[PDB]
Amino acid sequence: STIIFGVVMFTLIILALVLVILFAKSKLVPTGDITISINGDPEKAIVTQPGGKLLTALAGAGVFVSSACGGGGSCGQCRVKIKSGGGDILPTELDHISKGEAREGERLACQVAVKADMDLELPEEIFGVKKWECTVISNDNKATFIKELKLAIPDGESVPFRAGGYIQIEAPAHHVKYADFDVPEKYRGDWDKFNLFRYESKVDEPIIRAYSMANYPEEFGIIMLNVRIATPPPNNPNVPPGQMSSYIWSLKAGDKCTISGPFGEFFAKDTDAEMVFIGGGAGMAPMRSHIFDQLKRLKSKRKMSYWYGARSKREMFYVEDFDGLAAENDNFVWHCALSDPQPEDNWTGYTGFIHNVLYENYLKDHEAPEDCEYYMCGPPMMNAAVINMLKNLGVEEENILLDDF
Amino acid sequence: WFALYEAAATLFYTPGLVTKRSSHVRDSVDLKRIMIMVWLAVFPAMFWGMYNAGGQAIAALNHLYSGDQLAAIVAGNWHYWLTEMLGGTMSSDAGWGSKMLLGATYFLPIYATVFIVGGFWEVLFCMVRKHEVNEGFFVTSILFALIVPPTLPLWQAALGITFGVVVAKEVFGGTGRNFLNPALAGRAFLFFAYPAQISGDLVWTAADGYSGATALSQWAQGGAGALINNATGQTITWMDAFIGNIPGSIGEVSTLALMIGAAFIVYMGIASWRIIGGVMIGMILLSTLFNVIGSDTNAMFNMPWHWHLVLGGFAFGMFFMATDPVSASFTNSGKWAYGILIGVMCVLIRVVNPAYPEGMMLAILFANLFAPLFDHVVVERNIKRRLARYGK
Amino acid sequence: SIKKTLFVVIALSLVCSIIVSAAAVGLRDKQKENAALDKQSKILQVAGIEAKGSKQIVELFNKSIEPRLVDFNTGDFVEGDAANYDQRKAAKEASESIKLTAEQDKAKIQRRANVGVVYLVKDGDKTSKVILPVHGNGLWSMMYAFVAVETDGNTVSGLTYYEQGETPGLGGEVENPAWRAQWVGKKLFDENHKPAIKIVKGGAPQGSEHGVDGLSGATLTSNGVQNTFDFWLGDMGFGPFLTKVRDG
Amino acid sequence: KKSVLAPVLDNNPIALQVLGVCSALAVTTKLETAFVMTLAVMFVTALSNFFVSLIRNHIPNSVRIIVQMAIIASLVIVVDQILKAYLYDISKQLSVFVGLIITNCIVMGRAEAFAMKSEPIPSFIDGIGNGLGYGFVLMTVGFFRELLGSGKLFGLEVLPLISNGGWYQPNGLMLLAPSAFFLIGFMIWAIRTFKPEQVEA
Amino acid sequence: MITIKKGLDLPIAGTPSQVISDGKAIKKVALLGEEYVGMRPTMHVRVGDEVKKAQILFEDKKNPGVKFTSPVSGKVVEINRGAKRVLQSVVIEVAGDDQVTFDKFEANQLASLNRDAIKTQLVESGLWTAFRTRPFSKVPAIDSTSEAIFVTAMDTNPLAAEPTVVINEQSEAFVAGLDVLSALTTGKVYVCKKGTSLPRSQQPNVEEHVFDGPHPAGLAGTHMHFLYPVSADHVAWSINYQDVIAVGQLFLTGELYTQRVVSLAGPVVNKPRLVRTVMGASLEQLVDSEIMPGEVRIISGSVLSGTKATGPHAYLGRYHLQVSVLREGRDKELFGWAMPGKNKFSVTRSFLGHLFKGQVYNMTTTTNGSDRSMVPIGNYEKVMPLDMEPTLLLRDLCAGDSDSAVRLGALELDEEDLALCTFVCPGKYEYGQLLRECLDKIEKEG
Amino acid sequence: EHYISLLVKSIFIENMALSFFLGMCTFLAVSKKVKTSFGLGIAVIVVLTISVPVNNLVYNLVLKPDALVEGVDLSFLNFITFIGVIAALVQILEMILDRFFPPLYNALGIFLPLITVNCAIFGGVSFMVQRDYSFAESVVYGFGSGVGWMLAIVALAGIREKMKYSDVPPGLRGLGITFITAGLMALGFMSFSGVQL
Ligand SMILES: Cc1cc2nc3c(=O)[nH]c(=O)nc-3n(C[C@H](O)[C@H](O)[C@H](O)COP(=O)(O)OP(=O)(O)OC[C@H]3O[C@@H](n4cnc5c(N)ncnc54)[C@H](O)[C@@H]3O)c2cc1C
Ligand SMILES: CCCCCCCCCCCCO[C@@H]1O[C@H](CO)[C@@H](O[C@H]2O[C@H](CO)[C@@H](O)[C@H](O)[C@H]2O)[C@H](O)[C@H]1O
Ligand SMILES: Cc1cc2nc3c(=O)[nH]c(=O)nc-3n(C[C@H](O)[C@H](O)[C@H](O)CO)c2cc1C
Ligand code: FES
Ligand code: FES
Ligand SMILES: [K+]
Ligand code: NA
Repeated sequence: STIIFGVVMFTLIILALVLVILFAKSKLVPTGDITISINGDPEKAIVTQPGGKLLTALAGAGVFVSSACGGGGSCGQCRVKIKSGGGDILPTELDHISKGEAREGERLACQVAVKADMDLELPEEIFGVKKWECTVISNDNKATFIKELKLAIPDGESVPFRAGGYIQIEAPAHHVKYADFDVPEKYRGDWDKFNLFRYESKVDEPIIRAYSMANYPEEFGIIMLNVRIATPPPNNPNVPPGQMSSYIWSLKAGDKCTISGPFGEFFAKDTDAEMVFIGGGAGMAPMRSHIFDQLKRLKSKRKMSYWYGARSKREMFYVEDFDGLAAENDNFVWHCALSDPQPEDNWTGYTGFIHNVLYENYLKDHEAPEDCEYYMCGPPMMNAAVINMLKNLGVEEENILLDDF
Repeated sequence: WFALYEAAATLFYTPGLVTKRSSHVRDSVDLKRIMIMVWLAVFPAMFWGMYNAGGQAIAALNHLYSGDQLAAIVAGNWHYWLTEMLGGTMSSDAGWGSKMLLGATYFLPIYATVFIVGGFWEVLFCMVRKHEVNEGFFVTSILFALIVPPTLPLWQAALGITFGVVVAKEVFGGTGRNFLNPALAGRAFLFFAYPAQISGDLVWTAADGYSGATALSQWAQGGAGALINNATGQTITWMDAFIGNIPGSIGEVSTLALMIGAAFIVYMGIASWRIIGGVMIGMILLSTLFNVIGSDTNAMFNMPWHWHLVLGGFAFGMFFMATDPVSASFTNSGKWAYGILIGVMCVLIRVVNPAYPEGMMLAILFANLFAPLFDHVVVERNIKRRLARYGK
Repeated sequence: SIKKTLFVVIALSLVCSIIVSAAAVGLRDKQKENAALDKQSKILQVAGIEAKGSKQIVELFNKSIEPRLVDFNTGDFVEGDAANYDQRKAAKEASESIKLTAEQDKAKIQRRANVGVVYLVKDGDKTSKVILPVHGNGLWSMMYAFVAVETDGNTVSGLTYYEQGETPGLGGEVENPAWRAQWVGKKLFDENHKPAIKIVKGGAPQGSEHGVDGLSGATLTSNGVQNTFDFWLGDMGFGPFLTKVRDG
Repeated sequence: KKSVLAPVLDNNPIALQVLGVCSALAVTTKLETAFVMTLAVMFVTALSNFFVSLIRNHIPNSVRIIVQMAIIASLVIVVDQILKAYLYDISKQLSVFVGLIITNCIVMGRAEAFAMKSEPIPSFIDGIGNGLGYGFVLMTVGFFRELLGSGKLFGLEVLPLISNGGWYQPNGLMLLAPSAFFLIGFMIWAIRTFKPEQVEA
Repeated sequence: MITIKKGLDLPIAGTPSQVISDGKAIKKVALLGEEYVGMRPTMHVRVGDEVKKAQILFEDKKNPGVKFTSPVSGKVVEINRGAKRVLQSVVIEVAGDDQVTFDKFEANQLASLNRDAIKTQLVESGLWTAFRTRPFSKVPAIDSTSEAIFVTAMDTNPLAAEPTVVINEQSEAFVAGLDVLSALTTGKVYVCKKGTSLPRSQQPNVEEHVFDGPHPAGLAGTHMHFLYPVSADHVAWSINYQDVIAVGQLFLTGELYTQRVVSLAGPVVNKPRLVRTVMGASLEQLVDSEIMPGEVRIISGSVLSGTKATGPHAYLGRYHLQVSVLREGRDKELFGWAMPGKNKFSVTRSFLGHLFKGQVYNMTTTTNGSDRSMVPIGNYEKVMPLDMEPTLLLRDLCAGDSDSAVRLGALELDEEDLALCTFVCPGKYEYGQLLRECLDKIEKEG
Repeated sequence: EHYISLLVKSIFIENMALSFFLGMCTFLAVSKKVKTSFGLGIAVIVVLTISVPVNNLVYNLVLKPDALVEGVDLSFLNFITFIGVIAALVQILEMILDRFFPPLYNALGIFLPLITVNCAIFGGVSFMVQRDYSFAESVVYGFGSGVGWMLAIVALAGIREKMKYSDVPPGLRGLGITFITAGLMALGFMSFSGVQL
């Protein structure tokens, strides 16, 4: 008897609670599709139903916001200017946004949650993206762990980008075995020392990564780039191998990949001060464009310096180009130090890490290391060493630009 | 062993350090002096307290035992016959010296164990954490040893100080970094952990087998007319309590001694007269209120403010425990509110809390929790003026 | 899809409610028996009957204990469901309870039920002793105890505090067997038929007719226990009932 | 195994997370209550996760919070009936916290974070592990509070008491509110000095 | 007009004589890079170069357009740098009299000069570095402007010179400087002086405010709080009276005025007095044959807030108008913290010294203790007359809470404002550096 | 009257946070800034002041034994109704604030998702059932308990802010020291232990 009374009361109670909630939802949660103005252009204006994150809404339209960490608010590559709406800046956003930036209006599109009408002032790069499916031309290995990738524009013309930029390459799920990779006999022996071909990579889901360009703006038709193969740490074998760098290496002439337009905030200063470039590994790509940009695109007479930290002679590449540019123009001079020359290299120049060679050769006797732009690029270990040296030399952070990969 | 050695070397000799920047001249006041002035300020209360504890014990012993019965008791306790071997006498005709000596045998072991056990925790934390030993423990040890019954077991004192030093102070960084009062934190641990040894009628007098209520407990039972001392059968007048000729924890009985000690440090500015002024205002206002309301059943309602002052540990708590700069509010306006809360809370526990005869410790420990809030309220008001440019 | 949302909740609510209702209705009798057994054991313990296990406790309780309802106003037996009576609930309703005045409320109990429950212990076919539920406020919380009074109506056969919130060591000593065992042999009343139980502070004299040593350093709880007896043995408590016991 | 033991010391609901502390400060006075509370929390969390995961796909977001509350509340009530019918004395000792298992943050946290987006089987294992770790905190605190507070373990006299002609004087603070905080506070210190990875910056 | 009650007038022995006399001939001058907050030098000269009385020595990268000119004309004999190649000083050896010249105007026309013409002339001559923005104690940006310029015509620092004595000799220049400031300022000019009469400007913009009380009354930070409260968006400028005299001389004669009057005082100064010197004058030569034997510390500026004059830094500061020489108190005493302080000075009354009113103390550089955690015994509230909660603010600085420190008024404070709080701290903290570290964090993140 | 005694009982003598260990998770979580803790405290008062009286009506009208039908007691459907009613009211209050009271929604509506089915609310409701409280008594107890809880969280937040200058040993930093701080707070709050007001 009481069982029936309890069941009906239970069903009545739950129905009473949901009904007031559902009735409250209709009369308190206006579902009016939120309309966000993008750059103030009515055509760019996007109308979307309430809910989700600003990153998803923007991606739906023709505006694409560069994002690496995704919907986590961890990288900060999706910074947007929210003129109005969105509420106060979340505490998690402030970890990657300075207070001054918050005053201007910088916000992370992924982190911010869309709940009301907002005003946006997105830049041209986000406003418009040059998503193209370029065709792979050449994939020869420049060094032991570095490959030069040449891309053919599918739509003609050339990608609009500034020196030191990068392109966000998108790839789908794929399985690539390192044995599929093709390497020159010179670099094959070094690979055969440990026989890295045994590795196999299986990308279960599509991934998106960034790669700095290696072509100066005046170059039209072929988009030079340098790619470093991603491999498990030598001391931590229990790690899946490279997923994106492995996939790009597997490709050869005739393959196709998407660039999703250019991006990057790496550039030189339109001043008369001296430039001092220093690169390592994949970092030589942006540096090469910068040297070429300042030699013919701008024909700058400003003093130029290049120092490359290398482990062995086989690692070095593009040397002939550096020799020609240094020889053709005296304003630019290049040097390279070897941390461990091969016995057959017979190197008779600088030996050791650049962090101490550079100071003992150039910065020690220079009249103003601070009054010189520095463009650091290389493995994190070198960055920590050089930054400590540069800091011990008295160079402001604003005076030094670093692009870690 | 660098930390302890440096403290000993710096203790004997002032450091030869010189200013490195900013103000090249520094005020002569240092933490080492501030602690010693406070430590010396409680000496009059400590010395009288030893005399009082022995004097009360001797009267009770004579009043209870006599003849061969008394002699057997004396030989049965190490406190008594030790006093005899040093020239004291347990007879009623004992002079001030014997009374002071007997109290010393009851106080010094409590002070010694508290200092040794408390010191070990202080040095252990500083040694392990690579800090320099602070001198704030010197004040902490003595004050804890002066807010405990004379008959407190030594092992209880070691546990009490360990809680007061470790849990309340060291885990917060040490001297100047905690929010609670360490000495009262230790006593509150004893209060709730082993109430039988820090409450009742068998702890406040060092006479074996003697059961005698204190002035505060007696007042609650039967009001002013219930104030009688069973050791001598003489009525306890206000002068007796103010001077400190009453049973109770050593160091708190004498309000006159604490007033002399508290007056010196208040004059030197070490102890805030605002906190003391706040406590008095709180105690007077609430005690006077209870007088007006009256209570035909609760005798405590009719206790005047001046009786609240000289009874229990109110004087000791107001002077040498509520003035702890670290646990008090850091603003002058907040200090008044912090002091008033202590005075109000102490009277409330005394009157409307039958469980606890006295509440000065719980009043201070309760006030230490809200000291930041009185600071926060004052600060926010100041911030509001700043945003308005102070009406300029 | 509101139709789907209504379906999932309805089906989920029914199955969950059905299981809950079956468990609630199905196990209700068991829970009541468990609650009853807790008091039945204590009544046996004060009665001095050794029982262990639910089967023995219930069997012994039925055979040896005869609960009855007593009216405090007249101290006379009344007819009712003694086994299924809740005095605490009655004291909270004005229908079966009265509001004590300040003078009468010696034990500091807000209300006193008009009819109380007592448990007669019959060794054979005749009562040997009576157990009275006496409760009063202590220092922290209400203290409830069972007092065993012999057929004479004066001697107390035993005592047990089956519910008391007090500080262990000081006020919780009421649970101590030695202190409880001290009450055996004491006489509740005097020749004048007036309450005589006194809790002597610091220890009652040895061999005292009505002297029980008070709890050490716990005068507040000892005072509460004294008030509980001083009241329940008075006019408004079991006084009139106890007088009837003395003569039968 | 790794998932089962992960929330014991690596992702403890009370050491790392701040879920389930209401009961740890109350039902830890004795081991009998703490152990029985642990089983109730383990059983409820595991059962609630299994059912939420089973119906996770069809759960309506509009009433997902009420849906998970009902299943959790229903399971708690059934356990409550079992506790009252059997172990009635323990139910009295647990008092109202038996009914508060519905609000115990462990049940909602795992029923939402994991159960809603996991298969029924792994969700059930996760619930048991979360309760098992929460039990480790409960029993460790309960072991110290009961041993040093009463000289007993599971009601068995381990340290003879002076009241029973023994030698050990019970610590009255161990039976009060502050003792639970200090024991858990020092527990975290001990956990995090062996596992510095959890230290907060 | 305004009276300050809380504060600590240090009765350090060896006060000046308030008499202006010729100082020792100076053959070495320097510019101290560290003296300027947030200044990254862009060197415009090298060792061995020949500079003139106003030739630029270096620029500020983070304050473009601000030129630091050479105080005197000579040869750059060294560029002392330090850790991180931080520019400790740029030393010039005086030899010659060549000097740059600028436009000169009659005193009557100064008030009517265009604001931009005033700014460029000050920037060109390098006198623009005299100004300091209170919120961060940085030289004002060239394009920036402020509605309140505070002229500190009072010197309450211990052993400090009397501004009235100095100004009375340069009455015309001071009035001329005020007129230029009146035109430069967007709002008003506050001439914060004492009760003593000073030359007055007829311009309605200039206003005279009288401050009375202990030392804190004489600081520009104290004046700004009482007159023009400063915040993130309310910026005020500070300039000492001597610099104002230079401004007047600059616009009257068209030549940079570098002569200054500084009080060479201290316990070990045989004949303390005011001495005419030059900006950046080498203190080693200035105090030559004027100090008692023994190990002493030469300090540029007040002992409360000054710079140690050793090695590269042994030159008068840009904003320092006083030289204090103190004994080195490295001696260790037995139970020195327990003795009665007959000769010990303290804000608290725990020493016998306070009983003997009117005493003068031969203070040394000893810290009088070791570094300990702050134990607030009310000392801070006794020396801070501003409407702030000093104890809570100092706790925020110690903890590094920039956000809370700003809310409590850290922006309105300069390192000098906390000199007394450093002086009276039982824990022996250096709140000057803590505030500077906090202010830098606010600027960088801002 | 009797109501004023009840209000003081629910705040000081009986504190939900420290004396009952209710809502500790949200009491040891948002106890980092005074303002945010202040916001939760006022929000908990609103939820309690509306949950306790509403739950009192339902219990005395539906779940009370021998209330709807003689001989049948629906007490076994106690937790479902209390937890269900609490969840509904908190959500309803949040949505109306976000629609009609923008400024309050940020001040209060932000924390309601945290108070949803919180131990403080359920415990305060459950203790009402364990006693016999009239509608007037229930509302005062609901408001009183919430204020008492707000007092503990704000006091803890103030102490945690004062601890900005503390040097907590690593491992005790964050949660570990907060437990010890909460324990010390409980020790002080035990001053009102034996007060029958
Ligand atoms: C602006 C910008 C420019 C860049 N330019 C270049 C460039 O020119 N060239 C270049 O090579 N890179 C560049 N990068 C870095 C690039 O994003 C990738 O790090 C790189 O291309 C390798 O891709 P990956 O995803 O395989 O690396 P990851 O896999 O993310 O690298 C992680 C490391 O662990 C291994 N690993 C693989 N899978 C896993 C896993 N699941 N868990 C743990 N470890 C794993 C990898 O082998 C690698 O050693 C740039 C990045 C940025 C932001
Ligand atoms: C037992 C006796 C002691 C306890 C009783 C006394 C408690 C006193 C503390 C009350 C709580 C603190 O109250 C504090 O009030 C200040 C005003 O100064 C408020 O100050 C703040 O208010 C609003 C938010 O409401 C903010 O936007 C504003 O910037 C600021 O002024 C704090 O937000 C609040 O936290
Ligand atoms: C006036 C004054 C009173 C003090 N009172 C106490 C006290 O009651 N208990 C204590 O442990 N320390 C006391 N100290 C020492 C110290 O300040 C205290 O332990 C702080 O809590 C340490 O942070 C006192 C110090 C001073 C100057
Ligand atoms: S995508 Fe990384 S911060 Fe938004
Ligand atoms: S279990 Fe988290 S609030 Fe109670
Ligand atoms: K009392
Ligand atoms: Na006294």
